[PDB]
Amino acid sequence: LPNITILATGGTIAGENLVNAVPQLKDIANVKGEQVVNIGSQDMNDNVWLTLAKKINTDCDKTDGFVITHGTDTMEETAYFLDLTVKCDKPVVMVGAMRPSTSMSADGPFNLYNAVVTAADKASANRGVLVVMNDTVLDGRDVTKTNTTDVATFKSVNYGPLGYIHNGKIDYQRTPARKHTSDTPFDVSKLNELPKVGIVYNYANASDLPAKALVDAGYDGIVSAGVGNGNLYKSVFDTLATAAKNGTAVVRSSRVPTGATTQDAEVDDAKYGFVASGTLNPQKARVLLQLALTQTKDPQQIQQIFNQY
Amino acid sequence: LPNITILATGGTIAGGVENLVNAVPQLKDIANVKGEQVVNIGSQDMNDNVWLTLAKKINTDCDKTDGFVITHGTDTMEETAYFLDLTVKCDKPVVMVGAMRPSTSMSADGPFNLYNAVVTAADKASANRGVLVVMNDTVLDGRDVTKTNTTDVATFKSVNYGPLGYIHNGKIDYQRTPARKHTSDTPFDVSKLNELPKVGIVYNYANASDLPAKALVDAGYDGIVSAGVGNGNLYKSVFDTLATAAKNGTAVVRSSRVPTGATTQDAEVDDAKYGFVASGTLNPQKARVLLQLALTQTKDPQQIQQIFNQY
Amino acid sequence: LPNITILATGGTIAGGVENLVNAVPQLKDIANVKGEQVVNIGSQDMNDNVWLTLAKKINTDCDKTDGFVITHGTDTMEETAYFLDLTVKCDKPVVMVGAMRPSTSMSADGPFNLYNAVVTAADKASANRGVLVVMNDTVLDGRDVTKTNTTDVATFKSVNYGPLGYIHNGKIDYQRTPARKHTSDTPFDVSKLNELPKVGIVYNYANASDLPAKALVDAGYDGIVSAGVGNGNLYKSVFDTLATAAKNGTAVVRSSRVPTGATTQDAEVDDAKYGFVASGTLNPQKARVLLQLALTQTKDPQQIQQIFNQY
Amino acid sequence: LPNITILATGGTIAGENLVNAVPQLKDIANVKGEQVVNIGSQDMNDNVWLTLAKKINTDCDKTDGFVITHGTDTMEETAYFLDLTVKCDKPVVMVGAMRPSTSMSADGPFNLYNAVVTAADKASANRGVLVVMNDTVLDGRDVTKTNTTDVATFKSVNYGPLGYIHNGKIDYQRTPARKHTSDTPFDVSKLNELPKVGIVYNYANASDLPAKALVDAGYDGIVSAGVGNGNLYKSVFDTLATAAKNGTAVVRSSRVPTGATTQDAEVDDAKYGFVASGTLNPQKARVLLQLALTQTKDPQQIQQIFNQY
Repeated sequence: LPNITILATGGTIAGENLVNAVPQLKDIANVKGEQVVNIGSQDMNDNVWLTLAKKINTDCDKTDGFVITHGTDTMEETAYFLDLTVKCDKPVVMVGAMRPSTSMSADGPFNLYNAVVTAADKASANRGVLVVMNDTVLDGRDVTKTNTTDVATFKSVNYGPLGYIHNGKIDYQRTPARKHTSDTPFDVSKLNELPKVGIVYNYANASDLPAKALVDAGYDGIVSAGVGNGNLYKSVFDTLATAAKNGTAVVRSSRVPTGATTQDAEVDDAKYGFVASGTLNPQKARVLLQLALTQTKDPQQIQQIFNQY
Repeated sequence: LPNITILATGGTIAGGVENLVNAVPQLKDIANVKGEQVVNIGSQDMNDNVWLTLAKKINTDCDKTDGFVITHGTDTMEETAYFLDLTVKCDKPVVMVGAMRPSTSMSADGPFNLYNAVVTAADKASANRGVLVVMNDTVLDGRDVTKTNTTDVATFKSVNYGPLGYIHNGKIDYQRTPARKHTSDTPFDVSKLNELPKVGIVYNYANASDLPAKALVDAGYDGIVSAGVGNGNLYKSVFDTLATAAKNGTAVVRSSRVPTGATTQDAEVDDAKYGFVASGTLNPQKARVLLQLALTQTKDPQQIQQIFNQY
Repeated sequence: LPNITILATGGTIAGGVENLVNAVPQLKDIANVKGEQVVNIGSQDMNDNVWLTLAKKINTDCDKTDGFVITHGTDTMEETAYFLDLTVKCDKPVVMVGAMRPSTSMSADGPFNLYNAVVTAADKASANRGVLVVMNDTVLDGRDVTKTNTTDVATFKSVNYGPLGYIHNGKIDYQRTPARKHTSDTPFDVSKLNELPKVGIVYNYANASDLPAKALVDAGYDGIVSAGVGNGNLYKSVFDTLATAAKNGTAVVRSSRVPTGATTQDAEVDDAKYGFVASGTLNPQKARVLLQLALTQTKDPQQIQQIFNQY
Repeated sequence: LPNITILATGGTIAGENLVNAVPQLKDIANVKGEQVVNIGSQDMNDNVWLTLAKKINTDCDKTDGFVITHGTDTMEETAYFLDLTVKCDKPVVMVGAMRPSTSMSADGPFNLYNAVVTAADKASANRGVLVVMNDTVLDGRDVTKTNTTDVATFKSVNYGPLGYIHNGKIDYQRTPARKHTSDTPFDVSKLNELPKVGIVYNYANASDLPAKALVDAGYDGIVSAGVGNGNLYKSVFDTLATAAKNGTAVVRSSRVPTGATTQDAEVDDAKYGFVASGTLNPQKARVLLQLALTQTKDPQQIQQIFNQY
């Protein structure tokens, strides 16, 4: 049976003695566990992302597959960052739990089994970094937390899941078209920090003060959580238009939960030097802007990255 | 037929210039329609002054007509409808309507949208249901309704509690009504008010900077709404700034960036400890609306929290 | 604490044998729970006799307890809840609950589901809302609720009008109530009844055979529900058989195979011409329920149509 | 500009003078139209399906792409049948309209443009037969009518869309994994009828009489619209179990709108000689059972077809 390595970033999701908390694991894989860090995923950050990507890239030859236990609140961010930076061609399957392991009908035990199932399936390779939640296999790019409490909260709300899991078997009927893992230029192996990218929210009577404080602090890039198709309130627009011209990378995304922020529709991106996020929501667009800045600062080149990854 | 007043806030959503009665001629089958332009703005530039203008105007002219319809851009229609859901005291229907396609485009949605919005505003059964949004054959309550997709004509959905009724052939089969107190049944009164408490929104995400939150406390904002992660949780740096702010006067409301579901009281964050308010199903721009109006009522977090549980 | 009665119709949905009080021990924090097995069947074998048993039992024992909870298989829980939504005359809460995972499996959902179903049945605020289904932290009205996915623990959704409230930490934030008349407010009375009118369902699709519909008219069925296509439209052969049937006594209800949305009156099919009834948002198995009970009230299509517009 | 051939099966959806009903078509393609038949799609049937597949296969060399105007009520059935029987490698794009062409804010004009856009995109080839509705590109297998009146009713409810259409451009991020068009054995070129397959509905107190009438009439195959994961009411089960043994092909699908009817879960398919429909809903499962019967009658061989197509 396959060797699967579970990497923990926080508290347990089942019951390392995960094999005894969920004993059916041993029937389908030889499982070992390492505790890379122990934090709540709302405090997730750049430092954790780099050592995770380094650890998976380094240990790729020792194992057949990676399962990562992670909190749910930012799992969709870490999955996309790894989706872009992992160079290992074995499956990397992220999993968490919407109910705590010691509460009634806890979801983590079965989620973990299914995560392991997915990570040991030979059909799972070459589909990029995955998230396995509620009997479903979702790609790291599009998967997002959809509901604040529901066990079924994780959905790929724009293009759908890759496969459903029934009785330890996976019917895979899709694979992500955007370039992932190996197909990307991004290499973080020797980086110790990551370009500073903040996110500002748009609303009625919106303040430019948040955007201005990131401009003042010399942030390399800003992501706008626009309204509608990536639209900005006039104050925020002016502040970010100014900032664009003097070298800040500005990416128009949207607060709207589904749908692309499209190029040349509402906003002359070419005129102002902006970048349209596509279907990347603000926190997802941040992850790609961070990595884009490490290869080029040119707004047209970043846009092409946003259309390719 | 009933008398219905159209209040435009921007460009026209139906073509073929405030006089939409020629653009959708079958409006005269259902109502006697008159129109005024109150402002003319892209909704992405919506603001407190427009909000106060709409509410005072509806409250004053209530006796003059049987119902209103407000044409509004879609980017922020969800914030305006909830603002009005809480300030309008006219018992008559107030239906907001927009268009996800330009009025000059193929299969422009505005003409049928406005038609259905007049149906709704003239329907006898549309009363006491609060301020409404009518889009794509659907009647939506002003609280729960939100813009779900960046481009889709079906974007507007009441994602937590569902719609109030569907509209087929100019008739509505209502089957729900918002149980939260609205319009008349609130204490919020803007009739003598000229400005609104300053309330900003801050986003949470991995490696989130405290700078945006600091700047709004440094500017002396009266409230801050957090677009938290998960069940309204907060990144470390942002937690520290907002916990400070909460004790030194600022009213902090914990909402969530997640598009559906409640931010509940003391799920994990101890709200009573830090003096926080949980928003419930109110997303960050919805929560800003109610906090703004609550701040005109009180400054104490425990009674702002009662307001978020009632309205 | 309130007294709550569990009525089981099949296997146990929570383990660790009618006595579920040991399987979910925290039930004693919220209610005093007693249980009876009334039948023991896989829900795929649900039938009129079980339905009449449940309704008479609830109606007779109403005085004996403060609320019921019914454990039921998920395959047909949506038909039983709507049947009871129309026949139960007990004013007290009736909450149905099931499990999409076997009780012996990893992350079995039954134990927390039953817990939440007792919360709901004991909640004072759960009254007069009609017969309920509680699944996956959600309270759903008995009319609109349907099984949406073959396997998902979140399968049960009120797909046309949304849920009534969400359940967090044993409290419910109700925000809607079904406006359609239910329970006490109906005329349907099964207290003296021993059987139900025979009502079958027939499917529509391209190149559909008339044979299934013919066989139920040949068997003398009292009603036939059509799972039409689109807005309750009918394949040619099936149209002809059912139009014949409608005039020669048989009551035909046009519903739709499409999982959401109303089959409306005279969208395209001239219902008054052929003597048809349109089902509204009632899917084919929901429509069978109401037609069955309407046939015990009357046989005339125009007044069956009023019933489909009221209940 | 590409040559696109519009094939009409019923009434117009815009306004052959479709070029003058929607004049923006001429800017993006050279369009001609033929009226293959004129019926309401609720009366759609086997005869129409065969001549359509024959016509598309025959005329494949004359044009660059096919657009088919079709009623909405059965569009999801015809799209999957063609998805399995078209041998032409140019795009075949089905489109209809949820609002009539002469009513306010009619959807057919813009749907038709987008259908033409999709049919002329070189990126659309090799994705099987498509359905284009409400700015979305959906694969013929999974696409289904979701709502009785909504313009947005057509959704791929299990695996998601292939791409979204904005301003005449398509971001394709998925392609169907199941075998389609050329990759299938099915060839209808010389067939003049198709094996008889009926569908029976399951519910509480369900009658076996419908199933029995199709058994009596010697139907080659039955599709069960089960309850839950493909479950049958005891009468229907017995009738179909008997029928299975004496040569009828029985396929367990489900009335439930999303989710697979999976093998060996609720029902011993091997014991009774049944076939599990997977994610094919009853009307979709009928289309594959019809075509499966033309290559083999063996329940195990049909099951493998249901796992491959």
